[PDB]
Amino acid sequence: EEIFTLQVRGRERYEILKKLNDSLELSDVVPASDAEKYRQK
Amino acid sequence: EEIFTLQVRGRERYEILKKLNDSLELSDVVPASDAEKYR
Amino acid sequence: EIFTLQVRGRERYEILKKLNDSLELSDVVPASDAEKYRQKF
Amino acid sequence: EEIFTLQVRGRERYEILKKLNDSLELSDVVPASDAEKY
Ligand SMILES: [Zn+2]
Repeated sequence: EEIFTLQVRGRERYEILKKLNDSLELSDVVPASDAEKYRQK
Repeated sequence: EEIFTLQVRGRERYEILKKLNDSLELSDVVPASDAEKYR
Repeated sequence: EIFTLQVRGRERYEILKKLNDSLELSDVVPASDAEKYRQKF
Repeated sequence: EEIFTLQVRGRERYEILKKLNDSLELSDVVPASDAEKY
């Protein structure tokens, strides 16, 4: 999945919230083994 | 000021980011002097 | 109840501290006060 | 490289910030090369 639109005022909050949102989405698709491997280097 | 929108997957995630948004806004409009006192 | 969050690196620390400081502020500003401050927008 | 600590009030807030931390650490190490791959 259900998809919501978050309204954000200004570039500063937008950039912070996009960064968080994009990070959370990345963690939903990178496999646990791949994630650990990236974290080692 | 410009309004941006973000597509958020999942209700729980939406509620966390909206809460951060609202708290970030508040922190941007409370002067530091007022904030230290409230703290 | 108070928890300690361990953070690696100054850039992640500054982002997380900003979020945490902001949440704490939203806790101690009364609702009517908060409303009057939001007018600026 | 520096290690930092943050005092968080309340377990649900701790859970939120911990997840953001863990996510952000992954985002910092996944290269651009592999971006379309996920
Ligand atoms: Zn600001």
